[PDB]
Amino acid sequence: FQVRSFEEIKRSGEIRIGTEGAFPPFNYFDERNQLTGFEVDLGNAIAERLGLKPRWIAQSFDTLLIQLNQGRFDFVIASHGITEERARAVDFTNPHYCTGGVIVSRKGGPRTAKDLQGKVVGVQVGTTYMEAAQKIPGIKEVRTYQRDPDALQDLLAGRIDTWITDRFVAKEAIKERKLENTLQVGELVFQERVAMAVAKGNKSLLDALNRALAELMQDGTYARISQKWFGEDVRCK
Ligand SMILES: NCCSC[C@H](N)C(=O)O
Repeated sequence: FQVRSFEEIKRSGEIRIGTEGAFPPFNYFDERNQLTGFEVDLGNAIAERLGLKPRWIAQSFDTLLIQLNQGRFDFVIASHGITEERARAVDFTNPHYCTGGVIVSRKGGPRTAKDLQGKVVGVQVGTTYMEAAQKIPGIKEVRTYQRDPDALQDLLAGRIDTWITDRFVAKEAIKERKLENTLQVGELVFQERVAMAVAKGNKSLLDALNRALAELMQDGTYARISQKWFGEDVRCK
């Protein structure tokens, strides 16, 4: 536990990276129990460009920014949307992708924010999806989940009417589980820029991560990794 500058991380030869591991296809443990996903490939490429061995630490999502500030990891890459409140708490890099939150229901279920009046909505705790659900008037209940996939299970089970989540995670879950005929993606409720985070005031590491990200976007690495995971370039445009 310590906030380490880039020079300090450099000499140790290793960088500790905090992530969640329950958010496919961004960061998740695969079927042979190895951490992977778009963010893991990116985090690895960044570490490699900076000459560092990555050490990944997977923790509950809602704990990540707090533990980062306590120095448990040097940076976090775990699909954090930039918000006013979070940007005070931690220092965000330039965004490593752009996305938005979407309504997903069973077929015939709610499609828009207006449709959610009198409805039960499922969201992951500590997320921008939760924050957004709290601002939509007339929702009967906002059920909170430790892990986003547990909200999807409850939607499939009929225990919630609607799951609010990331558009790429919704799209992939439907493909993966062959749910094209059971779920429908509704309105895009908000857009967000998603970024890596450093402990507040760690401007040394912040500069290094920004530099490596910009270098990956220029040299083709970012494109290759985005194409691998999404078949398209998901950078902020
Ligand atoms: N690894 C799980 C992260 S889900 C993050 C969501 N976009 C948010 O910004 O709250």
